[PDB]
Amino acid sequence: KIRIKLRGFDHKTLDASAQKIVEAARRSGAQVSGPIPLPTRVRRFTVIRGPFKHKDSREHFELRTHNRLVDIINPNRKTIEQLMTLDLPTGVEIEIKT
Amino acid sequence: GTGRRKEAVARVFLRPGNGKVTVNGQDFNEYFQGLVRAVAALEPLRAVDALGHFDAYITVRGGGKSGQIDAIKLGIARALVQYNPDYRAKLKPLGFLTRDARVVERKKYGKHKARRAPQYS
Amino acid sequence: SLKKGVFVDDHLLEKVLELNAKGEKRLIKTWSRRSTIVPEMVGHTIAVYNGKQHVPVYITENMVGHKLGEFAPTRTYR
Amino acid sequence: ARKALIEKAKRTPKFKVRAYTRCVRCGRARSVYRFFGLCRICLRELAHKGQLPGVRKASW
Amino acid sequence: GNKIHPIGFRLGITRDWESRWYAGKKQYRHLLLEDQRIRGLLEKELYSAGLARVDIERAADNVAVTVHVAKPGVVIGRGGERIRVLREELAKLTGKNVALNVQEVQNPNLSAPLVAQRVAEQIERRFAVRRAIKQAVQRVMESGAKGAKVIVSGRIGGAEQARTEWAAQGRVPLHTLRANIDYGFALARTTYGVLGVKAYIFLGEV
Amino acid sequence: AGVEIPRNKRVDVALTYIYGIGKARAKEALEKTGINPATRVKDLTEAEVVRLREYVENTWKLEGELRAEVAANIKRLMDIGCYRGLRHRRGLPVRGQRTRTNARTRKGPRKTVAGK
Amino acid sequence: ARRRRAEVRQLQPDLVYGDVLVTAFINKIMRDGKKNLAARIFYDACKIIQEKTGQEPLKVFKQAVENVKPRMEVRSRRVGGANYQVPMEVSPRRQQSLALRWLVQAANQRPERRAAVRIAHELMDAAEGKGGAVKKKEDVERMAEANRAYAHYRW
Amino acid sequence: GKGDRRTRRGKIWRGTYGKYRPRK
RNA sequence: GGCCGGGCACUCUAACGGGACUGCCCGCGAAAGCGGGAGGAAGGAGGGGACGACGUCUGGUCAGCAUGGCCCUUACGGCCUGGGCGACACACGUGCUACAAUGCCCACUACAAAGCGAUGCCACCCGGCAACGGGGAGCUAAUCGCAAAAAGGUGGGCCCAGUUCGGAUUGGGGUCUGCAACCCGACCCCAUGAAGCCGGAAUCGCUAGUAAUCGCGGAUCAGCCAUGCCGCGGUGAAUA
Ligand SMILES: [Mg+2]
Ligand SMILES: [Mg+2]
Ligand SMILES: [Mg+2]
Ligand SMILES: [Mg+2]
Ligand SMILES: [Mg+2]
Ligand SMILES: [Mg+2]
Ligand SMILES: [Mg+2]
Ligand SMILES: [Mg+2]
Ligand SMILES: [Mg+2]
Ligand SMILES: [Mg+2]
Ligand SMILES: [Mg+2]
Ligand SMILES: [Mg+2]
Ligand SMILES: [Mg+2]
Ligand SMILES: [Mg+2]
Ligand SMILES: [Mg+2]
Ligand SMILES: [Mg+2]
Ligand SMILES: [Mg+2]
Ligand SMILES: [Mg+2]
Ligand SMILES: [Mg+2]
Ligand SMILES: [Mg+2]
Ligand SMILES: [Mg+2]
Ligand SMILES: [Mg+2]
Ligand SMILES: [Mg+2]
Ligand SMILES: [Mg+2]
Ligand SMILES: [Mg+2]
Ligand SMILES: [Zn+2]
Repeated sequence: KIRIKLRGFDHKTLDASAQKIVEAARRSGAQVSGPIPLPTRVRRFTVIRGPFKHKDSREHFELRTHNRLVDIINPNRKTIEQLMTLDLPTGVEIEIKT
Repeated sequence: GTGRRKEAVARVFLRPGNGKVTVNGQDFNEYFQGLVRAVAALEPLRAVDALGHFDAYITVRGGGKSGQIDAIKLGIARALVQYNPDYRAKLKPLGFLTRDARVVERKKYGKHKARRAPQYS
Repeated sequence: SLKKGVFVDDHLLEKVLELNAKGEKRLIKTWSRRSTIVPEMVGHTIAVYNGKQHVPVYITENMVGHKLGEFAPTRTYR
Repeated sequence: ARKALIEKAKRTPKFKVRAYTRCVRCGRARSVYRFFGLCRICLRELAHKGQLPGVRKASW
Repeated sequence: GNKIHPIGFRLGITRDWESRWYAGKKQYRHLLLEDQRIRGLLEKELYSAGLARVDIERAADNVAVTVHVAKPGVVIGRGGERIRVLREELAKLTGKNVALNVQEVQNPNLSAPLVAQRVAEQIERRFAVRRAIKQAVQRVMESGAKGAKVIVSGRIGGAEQARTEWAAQGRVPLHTLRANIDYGFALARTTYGVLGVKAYIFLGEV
Repeated sequence: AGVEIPRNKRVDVALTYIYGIGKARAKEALEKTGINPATRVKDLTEAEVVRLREYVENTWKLEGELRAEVAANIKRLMDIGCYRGLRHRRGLPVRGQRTRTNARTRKGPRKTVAGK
Repeated sequence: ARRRRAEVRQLQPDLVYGDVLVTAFINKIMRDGKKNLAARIFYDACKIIQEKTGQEPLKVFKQAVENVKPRMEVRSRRVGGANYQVPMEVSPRRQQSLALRWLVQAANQRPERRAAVRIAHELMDAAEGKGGAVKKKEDVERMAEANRAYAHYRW
Repeated sequence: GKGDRRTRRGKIWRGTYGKYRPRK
């Protein structure tokens, strides 16, 4: 009902992109267990600085797949109300499972 | 209470009895099963007297192997020494109260191993 | 190597189709030498390109060796 | 051959094997981040350029 | 002889990205091969008004081309007709919801990639290159700035020796991370060959 | 026992001293003879040695016989000669490893010449 | 080591006999870092000690570690000299660090088949005279006094 | 040694499966 | 083997915070700062990263790409098919496996970390000495797969022999990819088991969780000539 996976890259919009959803909790009816941030796993890629005849170090840099998730034991339809509103993600893909 | 070494994480919970010391469903001597280096973690117990007045249910997970054994060093005498103020009188003094950041360092920089640079001639 | 299919070819078996049909002299130029030892050619016609010309030499029953560029060099000596 | 080439990668009325990873922003037939379709040096800019989301100087 | 890019340094810090969204690895490629040919047909067409930014947002089957300029006018036009067909060329390529926006940079003498885009025309215009530099930085440091630096390629004519023209005022640090230093680049195709310009505008230390 | 006397050692490994009997064909053929693979090659009765002495030299081919068969796949190889056929007529790698550096085990040792 | 002196590492005391001079030994026995194998051999060797000589494999470790302690050495540093080898004195420190090291190669230079049956099997020799170790230290020592003339500029 | 193949250590290092390293 | 209706102490997670600053100590003279105490998970940038001044080599790169000039425009452009980049009397730089008994093999047996998965990883049984194959699972993955880490540990066999060392070479089968592995793929089974008992003159690497050593991941990839490469961990020194 209420396992909901807040994906994303942008990280400062997940401590807020969730803290705001867990407040449809304290508004709809659900003693909600806040954002559970299941581990980030990272797809980093290292690549030769120069275009020819470097080779020793390069510069690495990561693509931190961030991740969180949300919970409760209570799912009324006023919940459904809030969730169709207050949507504030710049680019933070979110899915739902029951 | 708890301890860590090479991301060797050792959960140490102490109870009195006598001669009881088991981990991941093995008795500590059949866990290392011959490895006399190992018999040394349970040695702050020896530091000030605590020979057999304190048995051990601990669960270490992850990290090392033989270094996994030092993980139970500050997993024990730091969850253990929780009680007794006059008890730290041998852990700051006798050097036993540290995590030791001695950890494997990042392979880097087109070296072979973060230090061993390639050959040369 | 292969085990499914005679891993042979296709596009010039049709020229061998008449290995038992017309009269069957010689001369027969391939390019895709990937063909395995075509297995019904007696005193016949190697005629295999290699970048250079097409190589001609005998092809007998024991000769059933490997493929075709097997007996078609591409190089230089000493 | 350089350009008449890039449209040998894009056409493939030829077997699965004849196919590869000619880059977009440039054509380098080598060293090609699968998930960006690009190049060690093209990429390395759009990053510094920050026109690629998420990627940034690492450490550990 | 190194100086890695002054932003890549501060790319997740003190300079928010220029392309903000998130995409699933299985498709990210196409959210880029599509994502640039916008930037690769807007700086093209909207060079006239002179754009410093092409921030691109989304989160579904849409678009968010919040093209910055410091002088809209030529972007919207009159009543809205350039901007109107622009938001249709865009959906001629990206069969999506091409949601566009506009900005007017509160100062153009404080956008590097403008300053650069500007001087690099003074170069194409056969002008006092050194003087161009002494003034370009004077432009910037007068309109409120803590430091500013421009550096030209290093030509001017002949068939031979190529140098580099360096001048600046204030301070423009870079082993300082809390920096906030806008940087810009611009080419300039003369009869001679290409030149470059590194733009360095020091707004302030956060 | 083929053509050889191996004495103090393991029947397991002893029988291997034969060209065409490897560590494998000595355990699988030891099943066959059903001997003990751990007992010395001397503790086996004369009336029972002839396990091996009638077994493996009859199960197939080996020394001398099979030794000889390997070279027949090479006189074959100058039928027309393959690329693979040749490279004994020039003593070179026939898998086709790099005949630049190394490839030493097929053509003797460095016959050195002068340079630039 | 130009700036400071570099730290002497204080050894993690012996995991049985408590004694650092007993760790330092098993150290110089460990190929790579299998360590387990290193202290087996050693303790194995104390068992071999008991077999042959009913002394405490600890004083057998001492009248041995000081038998093969070279009194002094030839520091041939190159100031002026084409091979000037002014001899001198050996530190308490170096005395031990050499002596340990010597005993292990001197052990490995012997024809006995089980590294344990070796490393005490002459740790016994070194103990009242004798032993590839004290020899490879006798030489050493006689290199000085022979080169005594260059005492004049000792240091 | 890490090059015989026909061994524990052989296939381990090369990281191939075979008669001598079937799996576990 | 939480296999559990229940639970958030712990573990790890993964976010925002505290914490070291040279700190009260007669041995620095006005100084700065260097000592040797206390507490501290922690001291004198704490390990280490990313970061690399004006400039220098008219260094590298017109073959990533940009770009003035120059030159070719039924050809210096274009396509295809085969060849080549893989040639070998030889010389070098970097490496991999070793010459072994601190060792090598067949058992069973533990103990990680980072990462990767919709022409995937393929759990699990069938088949097969096996590679692998027929099947068919849970799989958008902290919740299933890669995966089993190996040294380690026990316990058994080899007994200084070019050998149960060493894995080269050649013969033979035989798999997966792939239109196709002749040139030129990796793997597997059988059999061949070469040089090599520690390397001339010389010459490299390292400050400690380093050197040494053990596997594992990943990129790119149909597959692969990876021993390479960036990562990550296991054990873990010597010396100043
Ligand atoms: Mg951690
Ligand atoms: Mg350790
Ligand atoms: Mg390591
Ligand atoms: Mg390809
Ligand atoms: Mg001239
Ligand atoms: Mg320059
Ligand atoms: Mg002109
Ligand atoms: Mg081969
Ligand atoms: Mg070749
Ligand atoms: Mg090869
Ligand atoms: Mg010392
Ligand atoms: Mg072997
Ligand atoms: Mg004072
Ligand atoms: Mg002060
Ligand atoms: Mg620091
Ligand atoms: Mg090449
Ligand atoms: Mg190599
Ligand atoms: Mg090596
Ligand atoms: Mg485990
Ligand atoms: Mg199926
Ligand atoms: Mg082979
Ligand atoms: Mg196929
Ligand atoms: Mg250093
Ligand atoms: Mg690997
Ligand atoms: Mg892979
Ligand atoms: Zn590119």
